[PDB]
Amino acid sequence: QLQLQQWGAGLLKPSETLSLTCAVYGGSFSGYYWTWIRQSPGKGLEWIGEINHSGSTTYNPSLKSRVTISVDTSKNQFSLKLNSVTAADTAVYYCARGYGDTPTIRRYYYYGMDVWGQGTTVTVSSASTKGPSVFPLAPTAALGCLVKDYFPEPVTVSWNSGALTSGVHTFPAVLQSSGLYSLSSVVTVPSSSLGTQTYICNVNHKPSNTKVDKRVEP
Amino acid sequence: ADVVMTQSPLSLPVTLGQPASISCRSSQSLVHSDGNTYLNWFQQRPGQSPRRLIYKVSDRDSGVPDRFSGSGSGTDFTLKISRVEAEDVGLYYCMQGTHWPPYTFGQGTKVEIKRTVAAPSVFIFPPSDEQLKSGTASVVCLLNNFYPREAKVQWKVDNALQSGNSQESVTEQDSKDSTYSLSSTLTLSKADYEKHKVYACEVTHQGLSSPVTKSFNR
Repeated sequence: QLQLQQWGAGLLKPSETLSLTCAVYGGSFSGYYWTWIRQSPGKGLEWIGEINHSGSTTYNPSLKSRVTISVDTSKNQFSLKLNSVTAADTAVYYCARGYGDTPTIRRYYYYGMDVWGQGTTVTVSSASTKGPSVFPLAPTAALGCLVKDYFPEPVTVSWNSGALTSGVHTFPAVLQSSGLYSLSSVVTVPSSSLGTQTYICNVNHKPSNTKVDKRVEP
Repeated sequence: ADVVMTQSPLSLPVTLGQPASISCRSSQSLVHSDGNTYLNWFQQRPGQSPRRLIYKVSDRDSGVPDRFSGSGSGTDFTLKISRVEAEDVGLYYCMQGTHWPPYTFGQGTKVEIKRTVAAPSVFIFPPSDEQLKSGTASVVCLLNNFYPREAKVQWKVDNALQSGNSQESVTEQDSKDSTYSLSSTLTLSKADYEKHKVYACEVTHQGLSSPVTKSFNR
């Protein structure tokens, strides 16, 4: 079957230009529209634009003033450039195979958003790299760790170096108004385990070389 | 004028093995001048690209289980799952390929696993003494292992209801017990924290016949 592999930087600052590329394998480069689509929690799925083998583009009217889509037939690749980005452009971006590029193919062939790239997670933010401050949430009992004010994603959170996994909930990161992320991780344990067992949250943030082992106790 | 695609319901809890039905209406006829009706359905499993299940209303993509079927005409469309199985949890979208640009998607339907009502065990956590030095305070309210998803938290500080000073996060449905957990995070500018004494969050859920409250003071 046809396969699409995509790449490009996903961590951007406002006013930068998003630049993604998609390579095509396992099928002809002709016969159908090369397509870009994005997905964000807020707006769902949005068609950005398309291009054919011959270089003819069609864009989404709400984006057309900031979109360029191009094709390189000597490499079976196609590209997206989205200029002047803001936080509102934060999304997962996909390349895909569109409908047949003639009336006949469109009418009689199965093609039409049926093959997709793996996606590129794109975040737009003015923030510089910052490591988290880690605070304990002290106490069947519950306890955990507040992991505050970091950029970029992700942090990794474990408990007692991976030994503790049962009853653990690590919440998804929230973007704070400051432009930095925050999350919490919690565990429930038997109340009788407090006098016998020690709990430590291990929080790693590779970008800032942050490594914190925060004990959580009564 | 862009074609509006309206899916229903936004959330669909299904009992395992039971049928499931997703609606999609368009604001304009989807019948194309070439006589075809261009309506597709997608399944998206977490962290993966959308997968096309159905194209041109009722044509099933190859490799797709026959428990999936699409139907309808004109402006009214329906995806049906005869027997919902474990691997069918996730997001489903319709897409019209008749009027473009732009192609438009539905806002998505989240298929989740229905189980019996489970009340949240609630825990409240005070700001840490280590955090208060940074000139800000965070009070966390935890609602653990509850079903269904729909919950309500209200912050009380000196018995005053708060507004807009809190962010929520939810876990994905647990793989083993099918429950949720939720964090509520109270953000205070320290001065507002020491100014008041008694802290409490009040959780309202289906599983509780009456709002439960955890508390502390300092």
